[PDB]
Amino acid sequence: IIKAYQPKLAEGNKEKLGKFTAVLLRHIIFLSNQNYLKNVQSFKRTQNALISILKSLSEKYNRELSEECRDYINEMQARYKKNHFDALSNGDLVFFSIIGILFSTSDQYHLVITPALILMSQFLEQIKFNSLKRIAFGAVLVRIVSQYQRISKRYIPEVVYFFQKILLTFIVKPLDFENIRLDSYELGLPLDVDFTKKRSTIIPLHTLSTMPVDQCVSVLLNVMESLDATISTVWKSLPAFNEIILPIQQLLSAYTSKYSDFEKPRNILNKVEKLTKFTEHIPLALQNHKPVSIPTHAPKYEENFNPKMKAQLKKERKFTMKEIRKDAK
Amino acid sequence: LVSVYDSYNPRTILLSINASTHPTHVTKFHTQDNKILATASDDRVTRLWDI
Amino acid sequence: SLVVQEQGSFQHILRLLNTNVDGNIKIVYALTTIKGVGRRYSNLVCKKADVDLHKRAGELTQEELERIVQIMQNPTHYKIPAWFLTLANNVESKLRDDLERLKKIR
Amino acid sequence: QKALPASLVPQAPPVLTSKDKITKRMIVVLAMASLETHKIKYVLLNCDDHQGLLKKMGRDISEARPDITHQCLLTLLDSPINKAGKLQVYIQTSRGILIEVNPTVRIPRTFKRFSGLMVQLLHKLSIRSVNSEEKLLKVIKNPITDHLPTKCRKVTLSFDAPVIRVQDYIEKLDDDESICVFVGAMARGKDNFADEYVDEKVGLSNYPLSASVACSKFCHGAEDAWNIL
Amino acid sequence: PVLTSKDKITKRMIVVLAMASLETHKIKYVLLNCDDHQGLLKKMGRDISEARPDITHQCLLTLLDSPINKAGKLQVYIQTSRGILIEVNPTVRIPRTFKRFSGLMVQLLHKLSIRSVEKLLKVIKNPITDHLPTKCRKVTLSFDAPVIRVQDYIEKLDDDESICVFVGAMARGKDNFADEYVDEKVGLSNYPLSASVACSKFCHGAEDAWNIL
Amino acid sequence: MLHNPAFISNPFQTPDQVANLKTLKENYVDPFDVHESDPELTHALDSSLWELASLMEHYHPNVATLAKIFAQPFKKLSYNMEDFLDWNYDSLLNAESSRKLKTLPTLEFEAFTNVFDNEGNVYLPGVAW
Amino acid sequence: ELEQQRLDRMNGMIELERGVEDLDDGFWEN
Amino acid sequence: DKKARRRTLRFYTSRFKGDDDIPYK
RNA sequence: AUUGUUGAUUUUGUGGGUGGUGGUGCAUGUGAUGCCCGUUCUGGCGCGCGCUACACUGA
Repeated sequence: IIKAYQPKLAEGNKEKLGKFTAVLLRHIIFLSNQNYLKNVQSFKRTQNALISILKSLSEKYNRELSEECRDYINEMQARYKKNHFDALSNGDLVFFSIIGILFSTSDQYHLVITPALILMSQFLEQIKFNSLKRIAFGAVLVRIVSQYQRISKRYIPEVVYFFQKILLTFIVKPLDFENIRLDSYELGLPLDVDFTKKRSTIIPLHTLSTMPVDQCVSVLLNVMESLDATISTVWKSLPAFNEIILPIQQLLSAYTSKYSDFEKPRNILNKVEKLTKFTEHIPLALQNHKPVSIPTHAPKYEENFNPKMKAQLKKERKFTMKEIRKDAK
Repeated sequence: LVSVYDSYNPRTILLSINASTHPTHVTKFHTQDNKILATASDDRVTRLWDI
Repeated sequence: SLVVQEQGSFQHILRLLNTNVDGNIKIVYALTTIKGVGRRYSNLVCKKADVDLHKRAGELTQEELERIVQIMQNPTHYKIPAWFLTLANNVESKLRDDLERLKKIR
Repeated sequence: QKALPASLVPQAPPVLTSKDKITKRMIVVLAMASLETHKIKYVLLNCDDHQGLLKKMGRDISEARPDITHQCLLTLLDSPINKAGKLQVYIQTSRGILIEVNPTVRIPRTFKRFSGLMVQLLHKLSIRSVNSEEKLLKVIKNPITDHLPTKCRKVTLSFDAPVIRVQDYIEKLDDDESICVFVGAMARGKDNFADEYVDEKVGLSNYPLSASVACSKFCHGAEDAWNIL
Repeated sequence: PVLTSKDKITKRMIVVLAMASLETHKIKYVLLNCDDHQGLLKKMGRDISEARPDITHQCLLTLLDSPINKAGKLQVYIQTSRGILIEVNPTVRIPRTFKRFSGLMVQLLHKLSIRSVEKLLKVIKNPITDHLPTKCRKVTLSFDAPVIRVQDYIEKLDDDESICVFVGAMARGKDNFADEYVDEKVGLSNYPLSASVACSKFCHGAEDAWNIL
Repeated sequence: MLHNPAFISNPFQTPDQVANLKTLKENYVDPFDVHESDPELTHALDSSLWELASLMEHYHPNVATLAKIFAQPFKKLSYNMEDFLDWNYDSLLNAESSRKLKTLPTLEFEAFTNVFDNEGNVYLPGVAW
Repeated sequence: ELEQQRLDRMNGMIELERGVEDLDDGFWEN
Repeated sequence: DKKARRRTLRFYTSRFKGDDDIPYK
């Protein structure tokens, strides 16, 4: 279709290809919604191939793509108002991923990223995360936002809020964390779990629709790995690092106490301890302003300094009156 | 600013003192000695002034 | 420990008729700053609004500011009296002709 | 332990004037300035632009350079010490006219427009701001001694005088006092223009110094001495 | 001794007046000025704001007349906005009046050298690094950079090494003219500084630091 | 709480003052008590607001700009609370759509081979189709 | 060139070359 | 309640540098 | 298609290389030379008196 309607072939093909760029994006999202567990290899060959085509189109027709991308965000927001998590689907996770590919995420303001980043942060907070399928949906979202801020490394408060509840949710309370608001106490991991077997930390998108202990452990590991990266990149630089990590430090401590064999929290805890040791938590001083100079004014003068008409009429009457009077005398 | 006026003569300001930049909530004349005046401010220093 | 003044705190700056008026100034001469509002007009407006003229602009309450705005915006409705609210070139040419004649005389 | 100031917003320091005699300040007096106006329109006589008219007037054109006074004002006003509001400049014209230069003024950088400003000042006796909120340049009553601070040290720039460290001189000097420096903007002449007022004479460097460099060199020393930065 | 670009061993205070707005325009070739030639530059299309050789002139007066220059421990370079590099002999005494300076620049830019009867002013081939000393510290004057004491900066610097300062003679512009050559940029005072004042202040640190007096 | 002047460094400060300043930095400990229930005994006045410092790096631009105010001089007498109180996630999105200034969309020069990781360059490691 | 533009956009450069502060006028008021 | 206090607070609400030359004319 | 009758010379859409009747010097004209970077009209006071202000001893 792109070949048959290139811009040079006939007039108006730019507009048609521009709309096709928007149509192509909806197709990429549309396919992800459809079940593909039967032919995952075939779906993998088509989905990435279509994305590559979309990237080439986006280079020339970003404007048409930008309009469609914003429209999807508004449509998805409207569906969230009514159906909440039921509106969300696999394609919605895919859609956010595509935006990262085709747009510059590390910008302070952007047409598509900023609505998308705001909308994702709403899911990380508003959504209940009371089921394994819902938590798995959150784990993917945390990864997306982390890649959005891969260079900017901005601070996302919801990421902190998401980590606290999910880590606590798998330990349900221990009665030492009453400040963290849980939404499901029945997801508590059993004690007999080993945590020593090599379990894949990758969450397949198709599994979310299907969604026991092994799946619960795998989701927890993926969330915990994302936590480790966030501590290393974003929170480490922030001035309030000790405050952000203090609640998480208590939660990780509970994991080590309950599951001695489990190694990931200890590695994070050792890592967190290393950062707090080096960082110098000194009283911030932000009000040291540069002194303001005395005011300056430009002088007022004439470029060619010289040492209405009624006045000129009056002026000349004086000269003539004096110059008449001498004649009379 | 601490302002000292003559009683029953509001117009004239016998003495004006800038105790501090912060508010001056308490200003009282020292009872035995007329010359010395005490001022208290949110600066948390209760300065003892003399007329 | 909990003390709240119902009248409210002193207002350092105030906004009336899209104009910023300083609280420290007296009400009449603070309202003079508004364009079209003079000392006499501001005094009359304050008299109609029943605001004590010794007050600073900051001391004014909200209802009194509403009343002042109503006085100013609807003066007639509140009985504010109405009284309160080429040839020269030819003359110059004639003078030049007179001078030319007079030079002709001498 | 001390409580912080109520308002920390940086505020411009007060603009020094002749009226205030208490504040410690740096006065720089640009003596022997060659500023004179004559009708051709009145133009500030220049050593290069006008030679015949000065010959007809009979004054030697060697001492007919308003450029030197222009350059000294540029470096003096632009020095950070002026930005801190601790320097007020005076000009004693050779003819005997005393000019007070407000620290707030922003003289034109090009020389041509500076000449246009002087002829305005000498005939109108004052220069007002574009927004008209204070007089920037004003002529004043002689002698200069009246206008200087009540407690002030007076010096003048002499090549023959002993060489000193300007920073050390200001440091050893008292605090409530103020320092007045008589700079000779003249191209060449005997360093006695300020002998009547000044109490002693100092040298800043072994090598000869221009009027512009000498004043700037002295200002930077005061800036270090008072930590103006 | 009169320092020269050929000699690299001697410690010296180099100053580079970057973004110098020296240009010759013929209707005869005459140095462009913001005031005298406003229509002519408009025809050329260049903004009259950045058409001020007087800034470059004033900086030369204070630089050349500073005591450090009299001690033979300073050499000046001028990088024209057009891309022309000029070497200023320390022994030169440029004309004090601006008009006589403008007539000198048109001579230099067209004849490429000024000789007395060693060239006082000679145009040289860029880049400046070849001319600069082999061991030399490079800095630019940046208002946004941290404020330093020039006396403290020179004294901590090595002795065999030299210091090169890039002063922006441009009236207004971004301070990246010498970013590619320079290694680190410093602020000299909290308040904004004119080019003439800043070079004068940096010099003053030099005499006090090296005891030129 | 926003700033302690004692910890500011001055270029003119003597080397001994530098040494004394260094020791003060090493010995500092935050005295604020989070569990204390008496607001007068929490020692907050001796602590400082590091939490507000982080917020200038908030992802949303406008929220970051508001946090930057504490780094700016306190010229404004007050802020009208009613203009900030009842904001919602929906309001931010709607306000974002109805933006006074419209910008051009930009594109990323970096290229990723596969959007999701397998079970060359991967945009989302740890997520698979 | 591209990386330099990315750094500028990161620091608040907005291509209408405005700044993020400009976008924050009247946002909170309405 | 917002509308009531919104009304009240309506009343409550209210350089050459470096080498820059003075404007030409 | 298009020109001003004419016959594919143009017109339309999408891409797209070009600094060029350019100057200026250098080397016995030549140089993959160094260096940088229009047309036609329409208009063009001097010398002297007197009084009022620049506020709180005041409005």
